[PDB]
Amino acid sequence: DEDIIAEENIVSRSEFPESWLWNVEDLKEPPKNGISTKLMNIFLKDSITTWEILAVSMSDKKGICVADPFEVTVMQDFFIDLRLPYSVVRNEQVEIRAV
Amino acid sequence: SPMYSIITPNILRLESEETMVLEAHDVPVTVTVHDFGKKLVLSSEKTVLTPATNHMGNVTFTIPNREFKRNKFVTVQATFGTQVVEKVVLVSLQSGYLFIQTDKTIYTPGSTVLYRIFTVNHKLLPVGRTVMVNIENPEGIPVKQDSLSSQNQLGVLPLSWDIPELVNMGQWKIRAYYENSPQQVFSTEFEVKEYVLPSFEVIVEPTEKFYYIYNEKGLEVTITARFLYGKKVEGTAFVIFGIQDGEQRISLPESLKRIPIEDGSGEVVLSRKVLLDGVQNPRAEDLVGKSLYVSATVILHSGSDMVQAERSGIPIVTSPYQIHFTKTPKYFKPGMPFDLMVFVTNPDGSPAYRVPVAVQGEDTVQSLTQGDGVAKLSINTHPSQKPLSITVRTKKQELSEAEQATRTMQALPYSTVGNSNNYLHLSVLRTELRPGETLNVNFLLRMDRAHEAKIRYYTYLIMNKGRLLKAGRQVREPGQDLVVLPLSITTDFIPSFRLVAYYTLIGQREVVADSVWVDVKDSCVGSLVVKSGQSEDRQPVPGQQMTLKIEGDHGARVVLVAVDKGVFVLNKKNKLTQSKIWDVVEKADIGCTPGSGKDYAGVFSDAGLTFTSSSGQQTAQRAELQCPQ
Amino acid sequence: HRIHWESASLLRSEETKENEGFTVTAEGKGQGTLSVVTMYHAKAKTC
Amino acid sequence: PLKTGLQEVEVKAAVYHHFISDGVRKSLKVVPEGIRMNKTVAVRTLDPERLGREGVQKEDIPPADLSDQVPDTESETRILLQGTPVAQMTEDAVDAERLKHL
Repeated sequence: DEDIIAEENIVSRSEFPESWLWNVEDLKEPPKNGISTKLMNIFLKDSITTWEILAVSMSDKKGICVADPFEVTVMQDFFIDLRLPYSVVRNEQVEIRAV
Repeated sequence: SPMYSIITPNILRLESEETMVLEAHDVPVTVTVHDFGKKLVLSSEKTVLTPATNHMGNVTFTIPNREFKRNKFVTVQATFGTQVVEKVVLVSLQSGYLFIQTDKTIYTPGSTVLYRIFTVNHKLLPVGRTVMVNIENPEGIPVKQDSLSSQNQLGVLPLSWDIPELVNMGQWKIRAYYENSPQQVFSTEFEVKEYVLPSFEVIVEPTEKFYYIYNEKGLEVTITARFLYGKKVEGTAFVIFGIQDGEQRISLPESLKRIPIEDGSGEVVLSRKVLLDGVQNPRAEDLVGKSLYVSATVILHSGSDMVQAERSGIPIVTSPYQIHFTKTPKYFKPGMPFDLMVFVTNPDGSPAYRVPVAVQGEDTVQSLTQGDGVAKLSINTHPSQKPLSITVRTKKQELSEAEQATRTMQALPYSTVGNSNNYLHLSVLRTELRPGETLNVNFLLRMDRAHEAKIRYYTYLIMNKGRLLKAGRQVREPGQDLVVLPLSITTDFIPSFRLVAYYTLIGQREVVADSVWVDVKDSCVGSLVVKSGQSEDRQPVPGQQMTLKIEGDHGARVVLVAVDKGVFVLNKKNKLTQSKIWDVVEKADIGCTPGSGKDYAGVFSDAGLTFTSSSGQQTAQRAELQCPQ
Repeated sequence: HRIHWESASLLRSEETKENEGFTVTAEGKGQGTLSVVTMYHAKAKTC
Repeated sequence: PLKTGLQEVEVKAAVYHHFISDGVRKSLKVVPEGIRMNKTVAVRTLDPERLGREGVQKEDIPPADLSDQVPDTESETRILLQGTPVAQMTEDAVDAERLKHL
């Protein structure tokens, strides 16, 4: 606004998991040529990477089948990357970097 | 009244449904099952034979019990109104499968492990029984064991474990098995090792999978590195080579190179001189049978990351092809032509494509190969009963004569009585069969040349997944020598089937038979599709929401999991795929020989089938569990 | 605890945060092994 | 670093003349000084009716030394118990390999 943007009123991305959406889903839509369609909504995480989604189906009349991998890309324009070591020794000089 | 015949599967599995084919060649018949001394009675069935139905009994029953705790047998008997025929068969314990899925591949101390177990039976349908699961540390002593039941869940079991904070490192194992039969186990592996997630991926690839020893350009490889979200990378790379022998690795210190990677593209070349000087073998021909591998490391221009990628197993060969005889019948056909099916592959095992084969002995007898790398050939017989040797050699053009693969194979005769000598083989182009298509089984036949006007019909059976899928009956009128069966290929035939046919002739007693092995395309019978139901405007943004669309068969359950793509860079082994499922189900069949045994007993007992006759013209028995070797 | 034939060769572990005297008794019939391992941070007074 | 355990690091950034900004918040570990080693205190065998007094067998475990422990640090003791399957000799009679003269 009237003041140049300082660093007091910005939220920070926090969620950095490695595997999510460990759910189970059921299909009961009325058939249409034997193909039932279900619509689901998902809220993406706060990482900049490529997520891979895999699904496995197991019915009672056909058996078991495995779907194909699906890829979703999350991307921004200007951002920050932080690289940290796994563990740090107490009471010793340490250097970290931000890109 | 003349004869009565029973056709039965070789091995029957408990807690399932089995069949017998009864052929009287207006009579009530009954079948019964007794134990082996005599444990009361197991089951019995009653049926009638009708002349309008060609006297065929498709008798089905379910085999039960808890006393069945070495291997054991069971007796099946059948009385056809007045006469009794019986036979003793073996009973096994393997009664299903077990598949294990884990969300990730590599963990750190303090995290949690989440996995799932799927249970299926022989037909690949959901079942419910009792299972037990153990977790084994690298040494081998179990750490935690548990027992579970999967009733009223349609056959999916989720579980969980929590790694401690002060734990060992390395490889850990999960072993699961049914409670009834502890002889068979199923296993899965994962890793435990501290790490930090990388940021980009590196790919190393050569231009030719093999390595001809007579090239002056050595071996050339290319390096391609890319970020995870799709943009290109810059940096510097160090590459080194090696030599791999049977459990041995030798490093060549003279071959270490530094190259600048710009836009993700680097080139490395290795010459003959360095390879020759690295080893103490001036003779080049001594190097055949030893492999090569290359290792690379990529660093950025900001000094922030470090990634390593390795490709192993570049073979050293002089012939860029290979011949095989894995699926060719071994017993030839006296008089009638003999059909061969060759198999050509690349040195890495990938099937070849559009390469011609031939025979050195004859001329112009050649063909090509479809996408499976299989070529069909035919050859005439002497027909003297002396065994014959055949040779195969590749006849590809635009190549020197000194670089053609070849090999040899031997055949053995067939021991008939009275020289009936009748066979079966389909004269159709062996192509990519697909479900929903049609097949034309062509009975290429040669009866006795004297009085071939007495035979009225034949009998044929289809075998798949170790069970009798269908039994037919096709007739003919005297004076013919070719008949056709227009089979309709359905979805249940996946992944392969075996056709066996026979007929009976009045002598003394005559029975003649043969068998054929056919394969179909492999894919799951159902269909599951996942895609983006969103309008697909642009790339998403963190914290947004989107829509996911699924399509599948009605009344099923879909399980999901999402994993980052940076984990697969660290360790990308032991995943789940449909090819694995088909490999597992295919590897555990009964009849392992392609077919066409030495005689009628040979052909009937080489396809996991048992034939019993009222005149004592039976087949031998087996009491082991796997075919030799 | 109770060690049977079926559950044999199953490592059973317990933890403690202090070092004091113990007292362990065994009854029945068979053979078994017991081990105690104490681990800590030591002083080892650089690339 | 000054204290052991888990620690949190924040970084913020803003852009002039435009309404865009960013901020990251990560975590790392801090561990004490020295090296990690294990000490074996006691290994014993249990076999009643042959080593004890009328079935009941009683033992005793002395305390560990811990002479050179780093100040302000915690140790940890683990007790491992296992059974040994001792399926012994005196097996079946001669197998059915040479029972063909019967």
